Amino acid sequence: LVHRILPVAASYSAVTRFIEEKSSFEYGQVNHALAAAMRTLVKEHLILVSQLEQLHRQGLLSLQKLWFYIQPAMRTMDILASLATSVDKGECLGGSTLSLLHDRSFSYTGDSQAQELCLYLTKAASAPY
Amino acid sequence: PVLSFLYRWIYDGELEDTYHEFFVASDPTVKTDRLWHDKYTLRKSMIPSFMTMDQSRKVL
Repeated sequence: LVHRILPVAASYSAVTRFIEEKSSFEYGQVNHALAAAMRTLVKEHLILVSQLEQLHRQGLLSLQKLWFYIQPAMRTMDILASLATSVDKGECLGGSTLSLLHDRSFSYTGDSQAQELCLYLTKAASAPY
Repeated sequence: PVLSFLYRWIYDGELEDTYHEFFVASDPTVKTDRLWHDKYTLRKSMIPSFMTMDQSRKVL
């Protein structure tokens, strides 16, 4: 069961590294605002651990309940891991990093949860350009 | 998603399907005067069964 929950942890260790590294000045000006708006969604992820933590004090938390509680974060944090690895895999800086995002914004058109996230990252990233 | 593609090629639009899905499967290679005659096969295999053949042949 713990292995089943570990991917969100693996999909977290690999976003925060992206937000710091691609926050250097060298990476254009759209690669900047991409990481900086991927910061509103690490706020969400920390607070859910915190409020869940205050629930565990009263002994009213179970491993099964946790596994059920963290489903949404298994997904939002995971979409941010593909976007990060794909910007890294093919060096993307400038107009290329504003195309890869317009590609994912179609790779989802029916989820209506994992689009609003991609479609916010795109409207945010394309204000400098 | 099926009815997503069918709200632009039914009003103003183009067939975007990286992987073939929407029934209209247009032919590239020909931008000449031969399209109101020959550029748009109705791929019969991807007409969803909730659409009769007679409805699927007005969208195209």
